[PDB]
Amino acid sequence: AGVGTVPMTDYGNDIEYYGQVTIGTPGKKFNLDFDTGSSDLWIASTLCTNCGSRQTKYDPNQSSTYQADGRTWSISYGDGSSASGILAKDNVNLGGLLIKGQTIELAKREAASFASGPNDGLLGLGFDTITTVRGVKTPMDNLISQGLISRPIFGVYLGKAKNGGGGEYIFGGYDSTKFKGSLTTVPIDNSRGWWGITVDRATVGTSTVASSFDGILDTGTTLLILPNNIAASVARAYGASDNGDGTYTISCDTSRFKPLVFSINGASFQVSPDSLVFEEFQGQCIAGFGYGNWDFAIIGDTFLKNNYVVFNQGVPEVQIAPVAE
Repeated sequence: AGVGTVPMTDYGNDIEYYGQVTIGTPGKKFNLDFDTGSSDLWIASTLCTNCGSRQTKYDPNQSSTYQADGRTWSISYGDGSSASGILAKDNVNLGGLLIKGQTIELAKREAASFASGPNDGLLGLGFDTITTVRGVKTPMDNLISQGLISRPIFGVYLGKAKNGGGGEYIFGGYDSTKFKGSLTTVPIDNSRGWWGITVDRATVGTSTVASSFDGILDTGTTLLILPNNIAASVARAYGASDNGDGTYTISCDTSRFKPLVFSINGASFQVSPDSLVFEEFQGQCIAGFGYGNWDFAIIGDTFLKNNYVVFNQGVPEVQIAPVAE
């Protein structure tokens, strides 16, 4: 693979994708979740007392470049999952790019959801303003300052499970074989530490199910989470019923459904009919969209697996285009 290219592995039904990263000297390989919704880099360590037995754990004793740090960390995510531990410093190899002296966060405790998960930790790709510890430079920050990438960008391709899954992140560049047509530039609002964009409107067929609303591009989230009114308006278009827990039950037969189209900065981007179904359990299908108590939308995987995105932390901005297939 090229310099800065990190092949991804699709877990389950497009639930989440993870890439391998090498940490320490000589170093171990860890499967990390690439999350644009957060900005901390944490991993399971041999100091953890409730971590999954299947997770690969970082061992300070086995790295000659390990450097102790007297600070502790604690993080709580939206989905209720959590973890805490101590800070440390060591080298991180990202797709051949060797970040020296990256601040890493070793877990001493983690929620059961992580212990049972397929990954060994998270690689946060959000902005520096939301790192849990003040003064910590994110991996992207260091790739830039150490001259490991000439442009402050990363191209993201998330494959659909029905197409062999897969995925690919490219730091410092992007891959045009993954998308069709021209890229559309969309300004980013990073005031809250996330990759926030404005969606002009959403339509299903000839019906405008939503006018302009704000959202954030979150690879760390599976579903397309919309504000209450917007979700209800969308659900009515597909005749889906509210499950009461923030999800919808939708017909498993999407052959008759029309795509959910997002108008962003003048161009059209969609969530194909097949992406409208997230999971099928015993003949029952859960919709690819849900709802929460937020004034903004959380644009997760469902959308990203349909559109290639080039994240530019420098401007900041993003470039989007329909995936090729």
